[PDB]
Amino acid sequence: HHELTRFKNETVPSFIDWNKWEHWKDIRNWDGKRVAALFIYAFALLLSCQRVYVAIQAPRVERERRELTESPSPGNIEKFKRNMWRKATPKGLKLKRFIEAPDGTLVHDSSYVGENAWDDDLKKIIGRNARIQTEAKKKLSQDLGVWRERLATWKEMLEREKLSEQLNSSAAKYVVEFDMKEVEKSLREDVIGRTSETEGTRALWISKRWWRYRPKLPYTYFLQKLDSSEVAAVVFTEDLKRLYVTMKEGFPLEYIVDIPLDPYLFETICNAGVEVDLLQKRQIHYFMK
Amino acid sequence: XXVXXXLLNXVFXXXXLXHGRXXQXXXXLYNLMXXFX
Amino acid sequence: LTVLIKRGILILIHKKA
Amino acid sequence: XXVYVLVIKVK
Amino acid sequence: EIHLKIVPPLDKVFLRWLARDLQRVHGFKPKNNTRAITPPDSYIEFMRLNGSLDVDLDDPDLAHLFK
Amino acid sequence: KGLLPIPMINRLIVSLLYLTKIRSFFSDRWSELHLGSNPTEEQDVSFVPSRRSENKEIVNIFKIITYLQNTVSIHPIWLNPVKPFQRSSLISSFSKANRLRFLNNPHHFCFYCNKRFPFYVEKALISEISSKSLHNLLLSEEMRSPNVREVLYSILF
Amino acid sequence: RDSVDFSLRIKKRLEESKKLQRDLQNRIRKRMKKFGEEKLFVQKTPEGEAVKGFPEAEVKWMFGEKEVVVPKAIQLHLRHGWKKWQEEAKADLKQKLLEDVDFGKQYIAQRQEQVLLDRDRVVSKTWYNEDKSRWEMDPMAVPYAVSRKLIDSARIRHDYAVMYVALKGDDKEFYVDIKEYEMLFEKFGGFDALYLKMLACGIPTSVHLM
Amino acid sequence: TMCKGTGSVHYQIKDYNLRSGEKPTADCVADAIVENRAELVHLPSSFNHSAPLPSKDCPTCDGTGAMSCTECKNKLQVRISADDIMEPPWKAYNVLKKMDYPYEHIVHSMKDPSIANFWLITLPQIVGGFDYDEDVKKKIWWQYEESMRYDQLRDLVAKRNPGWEYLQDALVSIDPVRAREDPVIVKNVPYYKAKKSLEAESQKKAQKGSRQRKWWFF
Amino acid sequence: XFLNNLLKVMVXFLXXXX
Amino acid sequence: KLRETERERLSNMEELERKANVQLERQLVMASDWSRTLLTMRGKLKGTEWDPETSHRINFSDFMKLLDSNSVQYMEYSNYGQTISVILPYYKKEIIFRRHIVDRMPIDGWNDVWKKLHQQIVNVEVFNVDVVPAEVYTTVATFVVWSMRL
Ligand SMILES: [Zn+2]
Ligand SMILES: [Zn+2]
Repeated sequence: HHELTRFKNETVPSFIDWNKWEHWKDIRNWDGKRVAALFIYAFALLLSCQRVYVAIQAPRVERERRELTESPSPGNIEKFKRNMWRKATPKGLKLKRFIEAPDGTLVHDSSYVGENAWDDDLKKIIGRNARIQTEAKKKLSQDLGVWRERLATWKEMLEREKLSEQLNSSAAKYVVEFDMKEVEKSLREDVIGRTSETEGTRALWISKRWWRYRPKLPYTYFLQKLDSSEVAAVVFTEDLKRLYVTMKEGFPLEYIVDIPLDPYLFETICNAGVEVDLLQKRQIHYFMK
Repeated sequence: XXVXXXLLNXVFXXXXLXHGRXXQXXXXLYNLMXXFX
Repeated sequence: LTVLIKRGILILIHKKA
Repeated sequence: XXVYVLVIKVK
Repeated sequence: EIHLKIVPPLDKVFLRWLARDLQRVHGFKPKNNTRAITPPDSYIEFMRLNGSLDVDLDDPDLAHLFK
Repeated sequence: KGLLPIPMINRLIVSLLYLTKIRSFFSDRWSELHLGSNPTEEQDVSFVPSRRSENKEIVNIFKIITYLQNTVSIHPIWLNPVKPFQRSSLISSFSKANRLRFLNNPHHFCFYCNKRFPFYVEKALISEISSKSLHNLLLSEEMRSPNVREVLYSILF
Repeated sequence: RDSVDFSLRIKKRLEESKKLQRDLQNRIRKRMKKFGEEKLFVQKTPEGEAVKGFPEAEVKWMFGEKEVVVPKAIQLHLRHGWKKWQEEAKADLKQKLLEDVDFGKQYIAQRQEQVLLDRDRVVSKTWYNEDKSRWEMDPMAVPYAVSRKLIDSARIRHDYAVMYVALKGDDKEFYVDIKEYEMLFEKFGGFDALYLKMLACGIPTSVHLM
Repeated sequence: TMCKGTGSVHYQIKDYNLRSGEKPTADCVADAIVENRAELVHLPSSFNHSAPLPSKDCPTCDGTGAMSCTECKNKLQVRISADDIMEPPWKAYNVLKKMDYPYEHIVHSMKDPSIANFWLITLPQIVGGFDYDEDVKKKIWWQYEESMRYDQLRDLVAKRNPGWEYLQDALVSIDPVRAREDPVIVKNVPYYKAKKSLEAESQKKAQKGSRQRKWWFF
Repeated sequence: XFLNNLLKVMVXFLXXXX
Repeated sequence: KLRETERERLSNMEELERKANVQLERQLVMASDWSRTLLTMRGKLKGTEWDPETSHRINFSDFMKLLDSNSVQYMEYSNYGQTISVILPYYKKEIIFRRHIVDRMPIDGWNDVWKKLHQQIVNVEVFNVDVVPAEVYTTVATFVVWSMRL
């Protein structure tokens, strides 16, 4: 520690002072130590670059060897993915995928199915639904009075596309693009058009059913639960120390948490779009304290 | 290539932000503070 | 909870004990 | 990764 | 009537920076042997919006004598 | 309104335009914005639906728990690839995107299988005016409400 | 090729700005060397309390036993020319308004409509508090009336707690508060900026104790 | 604040009184320093200097970074009010009122005409139920287009077009307080220029080595 | 005082009771 | 026509499956809560992160040095952020978790601190305190201790 302080105080400032660039640019007076430092930088860069080349290229050859040793129309598959993407994401939310190339340039994926999901172009009402097991589907189809190779091939190419998307999600970034006429339409629809009869019915519930029970809930669970918008009620305590939710599914329906004070709590509470009210007391509740 | 014609005259610090009163108002502001100078 | 250090200092603390 | 809205990459 | 005090109970450091930046932006230097400089369309548009080029109807030189 | 500054009102635009980085001298913009805005566009609290919702929960519990018992056991010892995009209104996703630019972290409270949880799942009046002029109140330096003063006086009592 | 020339133009403009700064400092030194000798030094901040977003390291220039601040150079010369352009535009509009008459009456009529709308807007935001029975107006819209020279006179209480302010064309001395005003405007100066704005515009204020 | 809470300020020798007969040598400067005949000045780490000066612990903060308020005196360090039993919501608001609810997560999304036009004009008109005026919208948009100039020139500099140093001086001239913090402005232009040429020479030498290593196994 | 005269010749008539 | 009945029945089983799954999630998380608060009381969690031991304190500079390197990840909170204690692992191979109460978080780091907290925080445990039963217990126990002495 005694030598470390002297190191930090004198050597590194003088190391930069010798490595300063008022004499570096003049190549006609480069000393031997300057050339040694240049060689050190070049060798470090060579080591790092070759190491990352080997580290990047190793799993590619690994998967190539795995595939070598291991070794319903495409329009219909695209339409089935289209139906699932129409089910999943709301209208007015586009997602572009960029793939990280080995050289270092981000390439545009024009074949991503999040690029043109919402853009337009008896048995097939069943082929576009993979949400019920094949055993139940066959048992029910016999009860209907009516092809197993079709479902087998659907399963095979489904798992193929699943593994390909798992492969392509490793080195990729994503960019969202919005459709503001649709954002404004959802604004008019569910923010000024939110006509729920529960305008201010959140705290008087606490006051009435004081004689109920609430168990304890964690914090980061509450944040991760509010990010996915599973909460339609957030009721604060006056002193920013406690919470009483009235949650929309499960049992019991109301909990207790305690909160550390951060603005991003306000940001996430508003980002989820959850109603906010205020539980106001008398003075006699604070006066008997 | 569109803003650059004005930005070349807007690279000159920020006078529009500096200008916020009149000349007479600024003169009154100058003359009405303390007599240190 | 709230400790009273001499020369009049009230220090806030963790839960208790 | 996070969210990388157009104007980060375009401009 | 109109009265004033040279000794207000106001803030002190804010007045110091007000006066210092007033000196830094103007000083005392005037000039006469200079010509007008045409502003960019942004500056002209904003001054039109604030109405700086609105002409002096307030003074009774000849602006309000006829009306 | 001071807890959630967004109105889910004119302080928004001043806060996002001017306040985000000496004198700055410009308070007139605030008034010119708010007063330059012309508005041109039953006190009965029903207790029934919020009472019916938990009864519906009570009804659903029986089937949910029986299905859970029939499927899963325990022992003692796709979509857009960001999760917040799921099951929210479109503006919820639009305002979450401004935060998720820097705050990608969901804090990931899906893991519980540590040593702390052994169990694992198995999916299957002369001087009075002089007194008035004497008193030094010119510097305030306090920085509430009169009912608060009432309870303070009662508490002091 | 285009961006290279844009870079060259920016370089030339900043070179001219630096040259103007150099020759202005030379002129300052030549003009004020008659007083004393230079004591240029970067005076370290003695406050240690500047949490108000205030700059540090006040450069104290002394030419002997005197005080002087180093000014900007090209900013002042832009301001002089733009003030001159403002004045010549005013002169042109004045001359063309005593030459023309029809646009003259149109101009004063448009200004009358401006004043009418301003008055309607500023008096749409008042009330008569019958509990304490005084004409109370939102203090927020008071600087608006300050900006458009709507304030007739102001009587300021002692201890700077509340105001009584008259409006032109009216006979009421409205009662307007300051505590919520500074609670709302702690970020732009507050009552200090307000008072110096009536003082800069020469609004008559009278200090009274009650 | 004088270390900006870091607790490591840069110690610098401003002026050294040299004995008549010597040269300005770093060793003689150190000899004056150990006898304290050189001006030891402390500079905050906020001023990003190209040369890392010797960073020593801040004398004011004792390495803490937290200072007790000298306005709060020992005699007036105590209250008599029953605040701990009777904490009201206004203490919660008082500790709340200095964290500002970050607007930056949307402001850094406002560098776009559509998003900033939605946030700046239309959405308040929708929720509040009113309409703007023409001059109000014009002044809003004019001040906003005045504000966007800094990140416009920032993006122009970041592409590293030839002669970006002039645009970099433009960046440091338009708005200094943001210019003192961005990593996009390199402090020493020859440093990064010859480090770029040195990294280029390094990468060609690396590929020549990685190509010449392939001719010894056959 | 020109604005004072113009404000005097066309005095306001509003209500707003509170 | 009956394929639509097939579709609606598989829709019913899908919805009930989602209901059962969210039920299982909530059951799991309260089960973990009960497991923590039960296993802590037998001394089995003693020495671990949830029940650590007191050690030397930590200053402000050391605290942001811990936070900037993403080291401190389990934290305990008290009194409006005037007291924050950091819990860290120490090599004893046994690995034992220790408590250090950080000294004088001054006033206003929070706008940055919660900016840097959320990136490394995995689990918060805030020890919010009650006031009236605490004072009742304190005065009654003080009488008890002095009465037992006398
Ligand atoms: Zn320090
Ligand atoms: Zn203090």
